[PDB]
Amino acid sequence: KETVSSNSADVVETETYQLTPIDAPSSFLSHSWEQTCGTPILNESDKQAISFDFVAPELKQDEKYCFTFKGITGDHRYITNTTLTVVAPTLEVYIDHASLPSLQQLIHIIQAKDEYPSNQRFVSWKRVTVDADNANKLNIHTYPLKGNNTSPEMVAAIDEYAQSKNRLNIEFYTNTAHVFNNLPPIIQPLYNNEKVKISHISLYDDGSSEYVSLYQWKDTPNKIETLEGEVSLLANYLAGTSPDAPKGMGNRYNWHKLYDTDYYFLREDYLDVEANLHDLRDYLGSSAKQMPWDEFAKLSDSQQTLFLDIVGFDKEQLQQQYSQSPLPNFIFTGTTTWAGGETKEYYAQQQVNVINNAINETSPYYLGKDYDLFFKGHPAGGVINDIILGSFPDMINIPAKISFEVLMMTDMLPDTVAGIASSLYFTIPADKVNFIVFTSSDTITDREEALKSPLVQVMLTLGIVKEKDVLFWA
Ligand SMILES: [Ca+2]
Repeated sequence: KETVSSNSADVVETETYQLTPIDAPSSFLSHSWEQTCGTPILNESDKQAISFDFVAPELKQDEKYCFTFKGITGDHRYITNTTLTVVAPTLEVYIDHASLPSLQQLIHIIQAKDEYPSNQRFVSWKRVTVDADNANKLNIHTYPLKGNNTSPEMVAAIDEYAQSKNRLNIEFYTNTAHVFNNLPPIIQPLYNNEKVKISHISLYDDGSSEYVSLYQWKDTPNKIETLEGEVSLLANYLAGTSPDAPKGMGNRYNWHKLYDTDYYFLREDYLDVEANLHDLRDYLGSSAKQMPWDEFAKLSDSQQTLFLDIVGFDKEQLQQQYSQSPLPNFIFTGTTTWAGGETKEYYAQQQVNVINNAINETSPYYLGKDYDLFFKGHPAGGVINDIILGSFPDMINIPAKISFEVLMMTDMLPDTVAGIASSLYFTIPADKVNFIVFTSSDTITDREEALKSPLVQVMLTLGIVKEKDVLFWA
């Protein structure tokens, strides 16, 4: 009667792995450990041990070590084959000032803590706060940003961490639009150090901003040729052999030419539907990826609870509120103020008028059916929020501290969304966008100027809205 068990594991340099039989009895007529590959490391005494410690050495490169345990009872032979790979430590570095990249990164961290329990994480987020308990649960050390970008504090901490290791891999996670502001200050002083490798870069769209920039860039003559030409410009800048850096797209969409890089697109299909971006689609190739929305649902219940706790979203309360009335649910997107020099009771009153129109059956912009009212005012809306809320007794408030990206990622979008237009709509599925309202600004003074604005043009191309869905409110 024969049993063979096999397994494999990565062991970080200087850490310990206990070699042991897999699912075997605790005693044997005879037994032995053998090493079958890798630099000899097995102690003589351990050959007759049942379990013993493998302490990963510090090496010039990764190396696998194979061990076989053979154990014999009177009716059964047990074999365990364990292959251990000694690997460099990995430092994960997270830098973001916006919401969506930080939220995506947080999900990744929750996953990676379980899959890679030895990895240290350095985190600089502006809009996501991790308290001490959660930071320790996730092996996070937090560092401030300098304004919106990488701080000297973080640069120094990374330098010190690297100096402390025999070898090191660094993974970067940051936002696409400002990757050039965030990563070179870390890469440059490390560049000359052969023991430090940038093993991966994950870039995440912040929101509509990357799409406005692509829209404004798509008709640039010779744009891919210029992009190609600036690879060396980026490279020499990182290498410290030139003080000159690429400007524009060349410092954003060339990273995959130099490092293993993923670009997570909020709307990757923009690269398909906009014909003048087919050349960028081709240039990015497999490095362009679709940002996922369902990873939260694939987390465990406790992992989900941790996420929700960190972002401060009482999901169950909102689900209860959605279910209070059996009517489908409508979220009105509120704003603070706009142009006109107006009083605050006007900006609130105008928003009240929009909502009134939405729920008025005789209005041409009627939502279409009876909905329960919900309100998401601007995080700094203040008494405007209070005035608007007080005008609709049954309307349920959704705390402004709770970003719209959180709703989408936790599958908590309502049945329909409408109100004052902003970048949040870029994030919502088309069948859930009822209408968006533009107000007077420095650049928008009537409906026609709203429709021609870059943001709307991209949303029209992506089919998020149709022109009829775009309204103007002086
Ligand atoms: Ca309801």
